[PDB]
Amino acid sequence: TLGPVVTGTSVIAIKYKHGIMIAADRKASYGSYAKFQNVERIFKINNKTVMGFSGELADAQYLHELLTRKNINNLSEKKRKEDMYTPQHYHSYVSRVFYVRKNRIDPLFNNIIIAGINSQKYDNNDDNVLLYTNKNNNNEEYKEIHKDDLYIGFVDMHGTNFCDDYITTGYARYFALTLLRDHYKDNMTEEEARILINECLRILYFRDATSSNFIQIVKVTSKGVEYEEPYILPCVLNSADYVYPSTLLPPAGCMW
Amino acid sequence: RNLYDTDNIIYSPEGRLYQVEYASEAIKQGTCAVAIKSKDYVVVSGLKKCISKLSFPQEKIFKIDDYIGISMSGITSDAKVLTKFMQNECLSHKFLYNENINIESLVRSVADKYQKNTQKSSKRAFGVGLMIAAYHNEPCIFETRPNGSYFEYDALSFGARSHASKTYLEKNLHLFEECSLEELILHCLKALKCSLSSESELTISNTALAVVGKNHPWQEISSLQLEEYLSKVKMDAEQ
Repeated sequence: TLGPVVTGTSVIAIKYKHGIMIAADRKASYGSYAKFQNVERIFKINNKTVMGFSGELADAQYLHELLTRKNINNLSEKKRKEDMYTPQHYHSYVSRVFYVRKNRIDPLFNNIIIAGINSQKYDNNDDNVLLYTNKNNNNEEYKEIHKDDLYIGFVDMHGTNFCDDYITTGYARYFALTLLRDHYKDNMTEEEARILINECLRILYFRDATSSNFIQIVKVTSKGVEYEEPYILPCVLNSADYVYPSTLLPPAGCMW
Repeated sequence: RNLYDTDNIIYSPEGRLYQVEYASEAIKQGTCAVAIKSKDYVVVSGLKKCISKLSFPQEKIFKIDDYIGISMSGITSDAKVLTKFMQNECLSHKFLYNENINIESLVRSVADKYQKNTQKSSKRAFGVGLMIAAYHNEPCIFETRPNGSYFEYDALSFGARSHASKTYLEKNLHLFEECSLEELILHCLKALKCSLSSESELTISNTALAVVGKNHPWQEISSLQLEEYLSKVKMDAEQ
């Protein structure tokens, strides 16, 4: 891969009282051409781990296949739920992949978020793993997971990697990251987390040309990994001066 | 049978691999090692081999990782090769993933290394059997054999004249699970003594003893503590 051709825009992941909330718009752009409008950019690695990407779709798919087979081998060797790999383990694996490809100067044109639950003490979902049937889609309350038991990690093209209470890629690193550094707080409820993420996505939709308002939300919780129903974010302009007709401005000068 | 024990890729008419069986026979000639485990701890004791009066006793138990150790019986060069393999595996896992390796996967890889040497005529089986004591969420004892098999034990003993130790362990097995650390160490020393010849005695020089536990990284027992334990063993046996 000499460079990005078909690309995905930013992803946002945050911690809240019940786990991880990760959001990305379902759009992949072939330059300035929004060719694909229903693309999946968040993938499930196992019952406690998800991966989001921003950048080249081909490299993201390559990494997703690598992680899928890593999970299958883990499941083959598993004897107890403690044997399942953790988000930290997958983050280390992806960071090593990126570092080696940097050394070879054959990078993956991607920024990756690896998020999930770094613990097995909140449920028994990994006692019996189902890969091809999702029983989630019969409702018990969510479990309040400790912040220290959750994991969000970032890897970039040069192999730079770290973790935090919230991670952003792409253009989100400006708008969503400013809003999160201002307003994020620990133990947010699901609705509060969704409201914060929706504000960030709305700002991104207004100020980023490669984004859409068709949003995919994924929750990693004690119930497992849940994909929400994709929804159109309502995004209205915040000023009437935008809508004011141009013919009502003075006809002389540069009023545009 | 004379016609079928020349090479390691030939089955006897009974479907046996005599070369691998002889590699296993090498194990029975070594000194006795015993390993037992409570709900929290694994204690591994062993008899160090002293060649003569002026020789230092040889090492019997080795550290693989923070919470992993082994004892060996058989050919020391094979034991060294396998020990280096295991140490490098643990270190490389820590380097790549910043976490402890899964002991089951480590033992599986060691068993695969055993097996790969029994499939070609240009190679031979390792003449060494390994006892692997580790703590990974719980105490675990593994035994790896020359033919590529590995088993998990609650108590284990191999080496020369180790059937007395096996008898003692089979007698006292029900007590180990709820034992304290001192009781477990005493039981391991008592099994080693059961193996030991009456003429021989368990002293600080010829006894190796290590413990690995919940918050207890693999550690050799100091000479003073070992002397205390051996004194306790002798005293309570005198009763």
